[PDB]
Amino acid sequence: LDIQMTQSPSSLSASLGERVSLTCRASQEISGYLYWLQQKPDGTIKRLIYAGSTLDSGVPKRFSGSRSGSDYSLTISSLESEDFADYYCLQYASYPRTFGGGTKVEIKRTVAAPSVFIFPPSDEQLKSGTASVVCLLNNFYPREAKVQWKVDNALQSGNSQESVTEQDSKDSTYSLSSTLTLSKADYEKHKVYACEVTHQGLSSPVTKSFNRGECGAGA
Amino acid sequence: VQLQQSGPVLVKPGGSVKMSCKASEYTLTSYLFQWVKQKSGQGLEWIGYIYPYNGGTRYNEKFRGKATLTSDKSSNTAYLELSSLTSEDSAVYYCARSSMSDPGANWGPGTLVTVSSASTKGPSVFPLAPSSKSTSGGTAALGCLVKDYFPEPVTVSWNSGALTSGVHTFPAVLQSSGLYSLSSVVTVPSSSLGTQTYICNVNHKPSNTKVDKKVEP
Repeated sequence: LDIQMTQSPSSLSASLGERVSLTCRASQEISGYLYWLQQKPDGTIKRLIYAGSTLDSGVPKRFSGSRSGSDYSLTISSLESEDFADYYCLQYASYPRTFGGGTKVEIKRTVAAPSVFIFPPSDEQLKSGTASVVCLLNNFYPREAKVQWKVDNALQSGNSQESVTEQDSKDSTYSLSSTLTLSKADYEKHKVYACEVTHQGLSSPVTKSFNRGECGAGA
Repeated sequence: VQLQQSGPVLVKPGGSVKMSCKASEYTLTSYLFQWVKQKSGQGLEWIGYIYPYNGGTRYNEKFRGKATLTSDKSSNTAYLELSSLTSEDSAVYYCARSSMSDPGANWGPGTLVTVSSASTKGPSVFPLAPSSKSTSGGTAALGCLVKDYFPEPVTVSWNSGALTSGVHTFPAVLQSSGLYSLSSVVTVPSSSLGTQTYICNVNHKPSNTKVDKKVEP
């Protein structure tokens, strides 16, 4: 037994404002007892549709549900940045309850060059015995970005890690942090810390740096 | 519509854990509690249900009888107990209430369980101070580095939640030390720095730690 829920596509990309649709195929008759849910990046899960086409009272009219034979579909008429999330179907006609594999929605938007900022380690961390230098690439699009570290003009390798946020719920851009980790001793031994970033929205690579001697400001 | 669930927990392998789920309102009436499991980055999996009315329960065969569901009518609370824990059990667990009116009416926020031999450790919170090196136009970037904690998760808010626009809290990264680290950044008016205060509120429930760090220019 066990009703199989085949959801497609696994990943979906679309321009803001477009109408998109997700399909879920049931291996057995479920009599409209199909449920659609949304899981936002922060983990929040909410009911979108139930009974195949009934809209949750708290959800906007942009969301619609329909059925065609054993095919069930969720349609988002006008994509908004706030719609970035994973979507899953769930049948509740019988037990065990089964979910579709899920659909991840990717939002296409206009190119945006990142704003680049650099942060020296805080005195508080230094007292601890470590030094983290952070380079921030803020609000850019697309995801593709290259960040290189130079300490006193020497290319760095193997001492940094980058992290990227999911597309912003308000503007669908990405932000990225590149953290160069050094021992307090090694940080004190060098002076110029530079972050070089290359991005499609930028005409040429941008370099952001600071002189440990001048501190973070212009001392 | 907001179900309440117990907080995140670190548990050693071979042990057990019991989590709870209750409505934020008296609610009453006959309802059923459905439970769901989700490994990081993966999909949703049904665990089973507990029917307060008659104490009935049903479980997904995949859990090999390792999950036990119970409930307390008086407190309208449902419980999920997992036994003989393995790393397979590290995941987020959700509860949903159905039958009444709906059909998966309300969902809880989820409870993150981490199975590990490592001990809990609260984070150190360092400021990412705003300066000319993080200022462009009339906008300044600032933040907090939430370093060396275990296990996940940590929550970060700015000014008790009053500041949300422009906040970017990065995914935690596992360092070579076996501890997690992440930064939370936000952009604010460059002219506000002299008057407005900016404080990051960091909570690490697994170690019962909460720190508020004022970020100075």
